[PDB]
Amino acid sequence: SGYTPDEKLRLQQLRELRRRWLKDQELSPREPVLPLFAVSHVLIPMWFVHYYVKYHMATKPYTIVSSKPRIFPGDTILETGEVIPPMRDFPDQHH
Amino acid sequence: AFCAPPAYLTHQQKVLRLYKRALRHLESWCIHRDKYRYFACLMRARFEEHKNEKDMMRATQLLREAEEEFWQNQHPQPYIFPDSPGGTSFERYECYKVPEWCLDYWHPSEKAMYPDYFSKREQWKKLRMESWDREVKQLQEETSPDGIMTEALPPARREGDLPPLWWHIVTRPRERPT
Amino acid sequence: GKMELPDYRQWKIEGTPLETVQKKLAARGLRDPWARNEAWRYMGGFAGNITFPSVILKGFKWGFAAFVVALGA
Amino acid sequence: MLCLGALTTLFTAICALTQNDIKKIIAFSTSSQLGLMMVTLGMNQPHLAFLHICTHAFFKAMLFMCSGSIIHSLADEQDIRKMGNITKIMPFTSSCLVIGSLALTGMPFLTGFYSKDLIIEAINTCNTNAWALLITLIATSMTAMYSMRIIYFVTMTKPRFPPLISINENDPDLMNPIKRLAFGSIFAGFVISYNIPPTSIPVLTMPWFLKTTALIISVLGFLIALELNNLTMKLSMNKANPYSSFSTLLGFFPSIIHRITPMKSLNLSLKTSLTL
Amino acid sequence: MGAHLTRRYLWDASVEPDPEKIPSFPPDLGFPERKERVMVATQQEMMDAQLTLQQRDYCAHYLIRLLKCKRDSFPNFLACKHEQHDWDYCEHLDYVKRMKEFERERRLLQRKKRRALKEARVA
Amino acid sequence: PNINRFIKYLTLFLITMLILTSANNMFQLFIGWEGVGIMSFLLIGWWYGRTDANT
Amino acid sequence: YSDAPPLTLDGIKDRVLYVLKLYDKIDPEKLSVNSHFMKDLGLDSLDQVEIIMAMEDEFGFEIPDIDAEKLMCPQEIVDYIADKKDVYE
Amino acid sequence: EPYPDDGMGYGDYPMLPNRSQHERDPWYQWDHSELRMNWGEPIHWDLDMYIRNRVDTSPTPVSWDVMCKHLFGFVAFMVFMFWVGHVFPSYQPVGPKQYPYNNLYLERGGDPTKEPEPVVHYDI
Amino acid sequence: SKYKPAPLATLPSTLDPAEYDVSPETRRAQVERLSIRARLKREYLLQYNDPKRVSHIEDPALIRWTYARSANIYPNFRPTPKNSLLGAVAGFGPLIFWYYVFKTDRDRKERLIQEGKLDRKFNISY
Amino acid sequence: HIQPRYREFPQLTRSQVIQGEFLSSLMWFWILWRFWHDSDAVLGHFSYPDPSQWTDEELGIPPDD
Amino acid sequence: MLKIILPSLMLLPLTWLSSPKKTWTNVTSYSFLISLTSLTLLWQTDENYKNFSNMFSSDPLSTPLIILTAWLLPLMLMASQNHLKKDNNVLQKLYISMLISLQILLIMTFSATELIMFYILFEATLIPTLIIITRWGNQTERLNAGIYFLFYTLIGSIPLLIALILIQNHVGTLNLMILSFTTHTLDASWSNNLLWLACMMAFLIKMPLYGVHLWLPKAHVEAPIAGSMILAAILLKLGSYGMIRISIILDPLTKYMAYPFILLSLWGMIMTSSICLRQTDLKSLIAYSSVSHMALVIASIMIQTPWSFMGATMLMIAHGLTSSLLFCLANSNYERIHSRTMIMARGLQMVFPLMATWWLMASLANLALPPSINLMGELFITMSLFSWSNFTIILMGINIIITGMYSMYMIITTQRGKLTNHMINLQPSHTRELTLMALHMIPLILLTTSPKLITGLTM
Ligand SMILES: CCCCCCCCCCCCCCCCCC(=O)OC[C@H](COP(=O)(O)OCCN)OC(=O)CCCCCCCCCCCCCCCCC
Repeated sequence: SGYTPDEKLRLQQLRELRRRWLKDQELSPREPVLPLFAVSHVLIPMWFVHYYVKYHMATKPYTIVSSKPRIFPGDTILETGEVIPPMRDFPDQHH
Repeated sequence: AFCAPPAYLTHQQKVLRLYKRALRHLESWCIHRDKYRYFACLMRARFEEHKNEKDMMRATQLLREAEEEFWQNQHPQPYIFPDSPGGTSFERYECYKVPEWCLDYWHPSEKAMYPDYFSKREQWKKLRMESWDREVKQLQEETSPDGIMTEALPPARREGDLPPLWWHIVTRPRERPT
Repeated sequence: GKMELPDYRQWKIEGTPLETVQKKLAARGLRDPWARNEAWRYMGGFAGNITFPSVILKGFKWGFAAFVVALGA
Repeated sequence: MLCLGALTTLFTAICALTQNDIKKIIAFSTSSQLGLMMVTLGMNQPHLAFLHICTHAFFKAMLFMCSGSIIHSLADEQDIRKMGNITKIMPFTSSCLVIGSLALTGMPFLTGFYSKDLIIEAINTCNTNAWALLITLIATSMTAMYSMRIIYFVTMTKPRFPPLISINENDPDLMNPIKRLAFGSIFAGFVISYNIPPTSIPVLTMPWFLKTTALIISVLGFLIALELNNLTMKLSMNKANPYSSFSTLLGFFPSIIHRITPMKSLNLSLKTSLTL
Repeated sequence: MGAHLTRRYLWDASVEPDPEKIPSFPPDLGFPERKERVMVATQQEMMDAQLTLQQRDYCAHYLIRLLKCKRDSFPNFLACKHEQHDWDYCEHLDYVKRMKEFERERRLLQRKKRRALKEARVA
Repeated sequence: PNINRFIKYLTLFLITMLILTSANNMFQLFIGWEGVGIMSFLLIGWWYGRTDANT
Repeated sequence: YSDAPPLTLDGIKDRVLYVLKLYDKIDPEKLSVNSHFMKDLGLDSLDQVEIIMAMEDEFGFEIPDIDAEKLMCPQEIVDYIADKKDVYE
Repeated sequence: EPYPDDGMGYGDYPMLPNRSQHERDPWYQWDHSELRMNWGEPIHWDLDMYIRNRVDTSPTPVSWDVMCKHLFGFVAFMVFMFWVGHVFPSYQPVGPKQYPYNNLYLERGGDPTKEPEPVVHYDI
Repeated sequence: SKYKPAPLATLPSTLDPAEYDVSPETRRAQVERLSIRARLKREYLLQYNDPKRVSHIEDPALIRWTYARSANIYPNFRPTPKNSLLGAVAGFGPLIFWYYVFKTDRDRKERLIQEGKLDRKFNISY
Repeated sequence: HIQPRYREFPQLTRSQVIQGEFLSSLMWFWILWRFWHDSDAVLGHFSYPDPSQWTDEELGIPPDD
Repeated sequence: MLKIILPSLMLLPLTWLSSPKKTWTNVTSYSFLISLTSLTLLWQTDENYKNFSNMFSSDPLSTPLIILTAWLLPLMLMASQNHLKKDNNVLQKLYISMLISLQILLIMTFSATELIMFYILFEATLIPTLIIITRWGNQTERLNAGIYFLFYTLIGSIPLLIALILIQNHVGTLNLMILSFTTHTLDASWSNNLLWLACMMAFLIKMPLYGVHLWLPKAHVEAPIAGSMILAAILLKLGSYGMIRISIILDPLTKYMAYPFILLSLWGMIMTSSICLRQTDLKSLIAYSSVSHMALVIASIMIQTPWSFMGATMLMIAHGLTSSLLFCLANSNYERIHSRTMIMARGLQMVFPLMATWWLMASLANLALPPSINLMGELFITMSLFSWSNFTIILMGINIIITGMYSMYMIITTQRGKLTNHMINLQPSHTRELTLMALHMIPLILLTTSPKLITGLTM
C-alpha cells in the first residue's frame, strides 16, 4: 500500500499545525500569575475526647462496660482485700 | 485511528494482518525470547511458502484454513500492550482530557492569570474562522463526481489554506493530560 | 541531555542463548533476522543466568553470619 | 462454608496458575488465602481465622505494592510476560517480593508460618469432608506454584521489558513504607502469636507426615513449578493443556455467567416487563 | 487422612468404630472399678479466670497457670514458655488418652466379632 | 492532577472499614458493610474515563 | 523521576533508525530516513509487518493495522510514533 | 430488514445485527467514541444492553457450548466429590473429647436447681 | 474443534465465510455502504468543526431511535396470540403465584399462632 | 538524577542494594534464630504414640471369654 | 396553624403587587421565613396531638410534611427562575402564584381535621398542578399528560366522595379525631368490601400503585421542573397521608382486603424498579424509581404494623427530598443539553465537578446507603413485610439489587465516561442550580442526625 500521495500531505500539514498547537500550549515564564505541630492535632483533639469520655460517658449508666478483670488462683483482690485461695496442688511433674 | 477505514479488505491485508496477530499470539505462548524468536522465524516460513500461489482460489483456501488453525491455536490472554484498546491502561487518562472548548467559559479572573496562554489561543481561533469558508468550499469544489465516496479528506493544495476539517485533529486534547 | 545510544555494532548473537537458536534455525536454513535486536537481553549486565536457589537464598550468607554471632552472645 | 471456602480455595488458585497479569495473580492469591480463612471458620476455629487475617494483611499488602513498584518503574507494564530479571535491575523490590512470596508460601519462622500451618494441621486432624481436606492441601501446593510463577517470570529470567530502561525506587516514599511492612512481614507472626490470649486448645499431637505436611507440600509445590518454568525455556512447543485455557479465562464462570445473566435480565425488562 | 479410614470405608466397617459413638460399649467393660478422670481446677477457679468454655478441659489447671504468667510478666511475652509446654503436655497427655480410648473401643469391637464366631460354635 | 481527593477517599475507606470492625449493634455494622462498598465503587473506578474501570 | 524522560523527536528519530540497523536484511549503512522499505531497501510485503512490530516493541505501543499498513518510509514511523505520543519537540 | 411483523411494536425500526459495541473496531475514530457508533448510522433497538458497560457478544476462543458444559461439569463433579466426601470423612484415630463436671451442664448455662444425669469419664 | 458461534460468542470476522468473498456484487455493497457512512461522516465532520456554531448538533439517528422505542410502539400494536397469552402470563402469572406463596405462609403462620406453637419469643416488636 | 539507560543494565544506587540485602538477611537471621531457639516446626515436641502397642490390659480388652 | 397559612396567602398579594424585577426575591426570601414559622409546629413536648382549632390540626404524621410543603415552595421558585425567565412578566407572576397556592392548599390538606376538607382541598391541588404541567409544559404531549393526571385522580376521587358522605351518615361526623375515638368497625360484608376499596382507591391512584401508575411517568416527563418536584415530593405523598388517616375506620377489612394491593405493589416494585434499568429518558427513570419506592409505601400502609407506618413516614419524607434532588439535577442537565436522553451528556464530572458530587449523594440517597433516613425507612418496611410473610424478603430482595443497579447507572452513564465531544458547549454551573441542590441535601443530612422527628404516628 503506502500512504496516498494526497494523504501524506494532509498528515504532512495537520501534523505541522499540531506541533504549533502544542508549542502554544507551553506556559510562558510567569504564566501562572497568582494575584511541635504534632502535638497540635493529637493533644488538642485528645483533651476534648477525654472531656467527653470522663464527664459524659463515664457519668451516664452502662456507657463504658468492661469484661470482668481476670482473677487467678493466689492473686489478691485489691478492692475487697481477699486473697484468692491457692489451687489444689498439681501432682504431676512429667514435662 | 488516524487514517480512514477501507471499504472492503484485500487479500493481502487480510494475510498480512494475520502475520501480526499470529506472531503476536505466539509471544504469549513463548514467554521467553530465544524460544520465541525461534518459533517465529518458523512461522514466517509457513507464510513464506504459499506466497507465490497464483491460484487465488487456493490462496483464499490457505487463508481460510490459516485463520481457523489460528483461532484454535490462539492464547486466551494475549499480550496486548498497556495503552491499546483492550489493554490495561486504555483510556485511563481520559478523565483528564477535557475537550478544549471549555476554556471559553472561564471567569475573567481565571483567564486573567495564564495571560499569554489566551493571547496565543485567540490567534488560533482567528485561524479557524479565517478559513472555514475556503475549507468547506475546497471540501466541496473537490467533491469528486458523485460515486464512490470515502472518508478520506483532501490536503491543502494552496498556500495559506489550512488543510481542512483540521480543528479537531490539531487542538486534540493531549494524550497524557498529566 | 540528548541521551546517547550504545553503538549498534556492540550487539552480537554469539555468546548468548540466541546463538544456539541461531544454529538450529540455520540447520533448517532459516536466517533468524531480528535475533541481533533481541541480543541486549542476553548481552551484558543481564547476561548472568539467575538460579531459583539464588533468589530464595539472597542474603543467607550474612544472615547466618549474623545468627552465629548473636548465638555466641 | 467449610465446603464453599474449600471450593474457592482451589478454584481461585487453579485460575491463578495461568493468569499472565501480575496484579491479577496476587488478587487471586488474596481470594485463595481468604478461602483458607473461610475453611477455618467452617471448621469452627474462629480465633486462628482472625490470626490469619492479620498475617494475611502484612504480606499481601507487600506483594501488591512490590508490583506497584515494578509496574510504575517499568513503562506501566502490568504483564509478567514483558517483565523479567527485576532481581538484578531492582534488588530492593525483588528482596521484598521474595520475602512476601515465602510468607505467602508459609516459609518456616515467618508470619505466615505462625498462623497458616496451625490452620493446615487443624484440617489434617479434624473430622472433615474428604474432598475438602484433599483440595485444601493441593491448594497450598498451588499457592507455592503461583508464588513460584511470579518470581520466576517477574524476577529470575532474562529481561524482556521494553529496551530503554529508567528504573528508580530510591524515592523514600517507595522504600520506607515497603521497608516498614517488610519488617512487619518478617517479625509480625512471632509477636502476634505469643501475645494473643491462649485460645482454641490446638492439637499439637500428630503423626509426623501430617505435622510436616504443610511444609513438604509447599516445598514440592515450588519444586514441581520450578520444573515447569524450567521446561518452557526449551525450544520445543508445549503451549498448554486443554484445561489450561479453562484455567486462564477464570474457569469460564466470567465468560458464561456474565454474558447470560446481564443479557436475560435486561432483555426481560425492555422487551417484556416495560414494553409488553 | 489415613489408613484407619481405609479400613472403615474400603473393605468392611463391621469392626471399624463409628466416630459418632466412640464409647459404644459398656464403660466398665474391661475394667474392675476403673477410676474416673480427675480435675484439679475448681468450677469457680475457671469461672474467675474467664476460661472459654472450650478451654475448660482437664488441662484447665495448667492453662490458668499460663494465663497467670502471661498477665504477670506483661511486657515480656516470651518468658512464659515453661508454662506453655506444661499446658500443651497436659493436653498431649489428653489427646493420647482420647487415642487410647478409641483404640480400646476398636479392639473391643473386634472382640465381639471374634467371640461371635467363637461363640458361634457350629453346634 | 487529583492526588488530594484520592488520599481523601482512602481515609474515608479506613473510617468505614474500622466502623465495620468495631460495631456493636449491627446497624453500624451495616453502615460499614455498605460504606466500604460505595467507596470501593468510587475508588475502583478512580479513572472514571475508562469504561473498563466503570464496568 | 519514575516516569521516564519525554521522548524528543530527534531521539525517537534515532531509535527507529537504530533498530532497523539491527535487522539483518536492511543494510546498516544505507538505512536512511526517507528510504522506503519496499522500494529502496528491498524488503518484502511481509517484512514490513515485522519492522513495524519491532517498533511497537521498542516504543511500547500498538500501531493500529490500518495506520500501519503504511508505515513505509523509515520516517513516517518517526513522526507517526511522535504524533501518537504528542512530541512537539 | 424490518423487525418481524408480529405486532409487538418494533414497527419499521431496522433489525440491525445483534452484535455488541464491544467488537466494533476499537481503533477507528467513532464520532460518538464511547458508543462506538457513528453519527447517522441506525442505532440498534437494544443499544441499552449492548453498551460496553453491559452485555457483550464478542467471539470467544472457546466455543460457547464447550464453555457451558465444561463449567457446569466442573461444578457438578465438585459438588459430587464433596458428597463422596461427606459419605467418607477423614477423622483421626481419636476418641471423643471429655469435658469436666457434667459436660459443663451448669456452665453451658444449665439449670442450677435440676442436677443432670452424671456423665462420668474414666481414666485410660 | 470448530468454533461454534452461539447467539452470544458469535462467529468472528475471520472464520466467517462471508468475509472471504470477492463476488463482485458483494464488493459492490461493501463499497456502497462506505459511501453512506462517508457521506454521513462528511455531514457530521463539517458541522461539528464549524466555527461560528452554537446550536446543538442533533444526531437525528438517536431521535429516530427514542421515538421508535417509546412513542411508535402503541401505534404499531396489533393484538395477536403469542402476544395476549404472553401478555397475561406476565402480568397475572407471578401475581397469582406469590398469592398462593404468601397466603399459604400467612395461613400456616396463623394456624400455628392459633394452636399455640409459634414461639414468638423475645419478639416485642413488629 | 537517575539517567534512563538504553539497552544497558540500569545503574544502581548504593542504598538500593544495601536495603535489599538488609531486609532479606534479617529474614534469614530470624528464620535461623528461631529455628535454633525453637525447633518445634518438626515433631512439635510431643511424640505420636503407636496406637498399636497398647497392651490389651491397657485398654480393657477383656481376656476373650 | 394560620401562620403557616395566612402569611402564605399573603405571598400571592406580594407576587402580584411587587416590582417585575424584584418579584422573585420578595417571594423566595419570604417563604424561606414562612418555612421558619412552620418549624414551630415541631415543638411537641407531649404526646397529645396539637389541635390548633376546630378545622385545623397537626399530628406527628402531618407535621413532618407541612414543613416539607413550606420548604419546597422556596426551592420550587428557585428552580424555575431560569425557564420562566423568558416569560412576559405576567406569566411569571402567574407561575409563582400557582406554586404558592399548591403549598397553601397542600399545607391545609396535610393539616386538616375533617376528611372531606381533605377531599375538597385534596382534589383542588389538581387545578394548580394541571396548569403548571399543561400551560408551561415543553413537549407536544402535555395536553395528553394533563388529561391522564386529571382523569385517573378524578375517577378515583368521586368514589371517595360517595364513601365519606356515606360514613358521615353511618357515624355522624367526618372529624378525624372523633372517628378515631368512636366505634367504626366494618362488618366484612360484600358491600363493605366495596366501601374499603372506595376509600383506599382514590389514595392508591395518586400514590402510583403498579396497576394505575402510568399517569406519573407521563406527567413528570413533560411537566416543568417545579411541577415534577411538586408531584414527586408533595403530590404523591398526599395519597399516603390519606391512607394513614382513612384506615382508622375500615379497621377489620384491610386484614384480608389488602392482599390484592400488597402483591400488586411488591411485584410492581420489582418490575417498576427493573424498567428503570433500560429507559433512555432520565426523567423517565426517576419517575419509575418514584413508583417503585412508593410501591414500598403502599405495602407498609397496608400491613399496618407500627414499624411499617413510621418506615413509611421516614421513607416518604426522605424519598420526597431525594426525588426532587434527582428531578432538579436532571433539569440542570436538560437545560444545557436541551434533550432528556440519558445516553447523550456523558462525562459531565469532567466538566461540572461539583454537580457530580450532588449527583453522587443523591444516588446514594436513592439506593439505601446506611447512615441515611432513606435506608432506615426501607429497613423497617422490610422488617415488617418479613413479619407478614418471611417470603416477602425475596421480592423486597430483588428490588434492593435492582435499585442499586439503576441508581448507579444514572451516575455511571450521565456523570462518568468520556465527555461528549461537542454538544452545545455546556456553560458552567450557576450558583442557583447548586444551591437548589444544597437546599435539598443539607436538610437530608440534618434529618438523618435525628430521625425521631419524621418517625410517624406509630412511634
Ligand atoms: C431468588 C432467591 C430464592 C430464594 C429461595 C429460598 C427458599 C427457602 C425455602 C423456602 C421454601 C421452603 C420453606 C419451608 C418452610 C417450612 C416448611 C413449610 O411448611 O413451608 C411453609 C409454606 C408451605 O410450604 P410447603 O411445605 O411446600 O407446602 C406447600 C403446600 N402446597 O411455604 C409456602 O407458603 C408455600 C410455598 C413454599 C415454596 C415457595 C417458593 C418461593 C419461590 C421464590 C422464587 C423466587 C424467584 C421468583 C422469580 C424472580 C425473577 C422474576
